[PDB]
Amino acid sequence: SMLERTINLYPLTNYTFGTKEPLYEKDSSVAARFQRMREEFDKIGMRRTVEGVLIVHEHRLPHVLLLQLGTTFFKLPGGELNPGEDEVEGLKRLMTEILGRQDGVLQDWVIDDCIGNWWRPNFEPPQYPYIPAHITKPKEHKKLFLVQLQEKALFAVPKNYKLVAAPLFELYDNAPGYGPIISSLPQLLSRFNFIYN
Amino acid sequence: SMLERTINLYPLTNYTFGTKEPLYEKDSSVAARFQRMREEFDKIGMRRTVEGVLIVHEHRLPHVLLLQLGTTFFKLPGGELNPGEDEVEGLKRLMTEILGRQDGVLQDWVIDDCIGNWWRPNFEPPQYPYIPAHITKPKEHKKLFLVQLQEKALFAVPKNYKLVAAPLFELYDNAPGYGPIISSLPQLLSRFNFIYN
Ligand SMILES: C[C@H](O)CNC(=O)Nc1ccccc1
Ligand SMILES: C[C@H](O)CNC(=O)Nc1ccccc1
Ligand SMILES: [Zn+2]
Ligand SMILES: [Zn+2]
Ligand SMILES: [Zn+2]
Ligand SMILES: [Zn+2]
Repeated sequence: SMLERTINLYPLTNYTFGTKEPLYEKDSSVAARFQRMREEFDKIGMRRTVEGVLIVHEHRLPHVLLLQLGTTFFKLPGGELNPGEDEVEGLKRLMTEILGRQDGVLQDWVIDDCIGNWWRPNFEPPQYPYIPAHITKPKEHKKLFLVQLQEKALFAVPKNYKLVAAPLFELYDNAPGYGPIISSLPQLLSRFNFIYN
Repeated sequence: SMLERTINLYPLTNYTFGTKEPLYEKDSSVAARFQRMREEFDKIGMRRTVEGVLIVHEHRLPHVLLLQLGTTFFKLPGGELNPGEDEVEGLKRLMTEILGRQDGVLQDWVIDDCIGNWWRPNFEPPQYPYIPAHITKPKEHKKLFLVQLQEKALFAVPKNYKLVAAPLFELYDNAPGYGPIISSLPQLLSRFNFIYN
């Protein structure tokens, strides 16, 4: 009766947050976002996205690292796989492009746990933790992974974003503030045995 | 990049649901429930509860088995551990007392996965997927486990309950209908690779 995965957490003060050039969005609006999703679905099929959950603590209270675009939406680090790209190699690539260092030193990403799956049935905002009834051609499939951090690290944050550490209580039942994926992180993280180092 | 746990599901028509004598609640009201929780906290400390998630399919659509008390609340099979009782042996004991057969043949319970943890800070209904800030003496700790079923089985259901198979879409965003633990099962089950046998 020890069936929980054990995960090491380190203090937020163990991590250094530097800066680098802006990293711009591929779409300038919601309307362009859904147009490009339609164009690529017709050429290569369902969009495959991957996202990483990176956890720290302060004073033994766990916090998720989020990327805030100016003072607008909160995002997990991640993005779109290429056709035939492995999911885990692809999340490591995407996290190096977002938070990798100006001095070109390699981060050691450790990814060993899936923490969920979401499906977008139409070219519209709604997403579900299952394929809904009657839907045979979903337009996007997102996969979330727990990213185990090293004891210490330097991350370079694009100048147009803020890295923020959110406590779980702030996420919980806050879909209006964070949306349905980030707001359900407390439930999805409850199964881990965290060590507060 | 295959990090998901694989789980076999079988058709609901593979399972037989017989009947047996009523199984009565330990508390006759909400008021007696919170009185007994107070009395036992003073004698043996925090309540330790365990619950099982039992999954089937029909026509390749997953469903969770719930126990309905008359036409009132929906419950997971489970209940209260004794002082010093192992969590996994204790859930197997409790599920045999609820759904074990009138003819006294042994069910083969397989329990290999934790799917979450909830904490009750006071002698009151609110529960969280974390220990809230400032709380040092939580009054209850619930642990949920995924119960892998065999290809076929007979379950005896107490005459005062109905066994019902709920599709995930019915649970999703339905805390008013099911409460915060059962309503978040779709998110907590999204990480599994189900095989529809
Ligand atoms: C929310 C998206 O669908 C997937 N995640 C991302 O695109 N994440 C991201 C991208 C650029 C900078 C910072 C973060
Ligand atoms: C909801 C409770 O705190 C824990 N679970 C149960 O007590 N489950 C249960 C008990 C008796 C019959 C049927 C189901
Ligand atoms: Zn401290
Ligand atoms: Zn898919
Ligand atoms: Zn069928
Ligand atoms: Zn506890």
